[PDB]
Amino acid sequence: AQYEDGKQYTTLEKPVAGAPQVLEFFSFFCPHCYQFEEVLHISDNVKKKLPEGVKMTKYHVNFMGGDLGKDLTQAWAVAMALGVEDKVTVPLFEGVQKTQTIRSASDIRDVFINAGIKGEEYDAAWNSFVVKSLVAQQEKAAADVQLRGVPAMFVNGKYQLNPQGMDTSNMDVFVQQYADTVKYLSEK
Repeated sequence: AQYEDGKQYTTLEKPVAGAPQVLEFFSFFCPHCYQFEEVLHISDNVKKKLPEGVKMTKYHVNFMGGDLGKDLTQAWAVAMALGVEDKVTVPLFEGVQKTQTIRSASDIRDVFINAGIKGEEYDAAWNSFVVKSLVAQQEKAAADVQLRGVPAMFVNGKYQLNPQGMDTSNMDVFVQQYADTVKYLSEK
């Protein structure tokens, strides 16, 4: 066929019931994730081609960057609870990977403050049980597909994107191929 198991995607041996439609995993320590966000705008180009009535979910993972990696998973829960994902994503990536000015939870917090989230609102969120279970959701979703690598995208808890098998001579062509693949899997 034109789309084949094991080529633009792989199938989960052990499917995950009730999973979000389009589920994406990343880490602010993950270099391809930086590319995916900053250079390729993957999430965004996927959305533009997805049917709608379709929700997109994006979660942070713990297995990179040790103690800071976890701080970052909790910060992303904060960002989700407050709905400020689109104001912190870029400065978090660049603070971890470009400028290397993020070294502690306090530095993560500074990014939110500079993006205009209020100190008190951030600290309340950070410490809230609504952020605790949000952290729990992220870990559970990662657990459910036994995740050892990012970036990763899963469709309907059944199919996992396989970017290794898409041409990378042209970045635009890669993105379209990637997004079209998600759409195809979405309709499967």
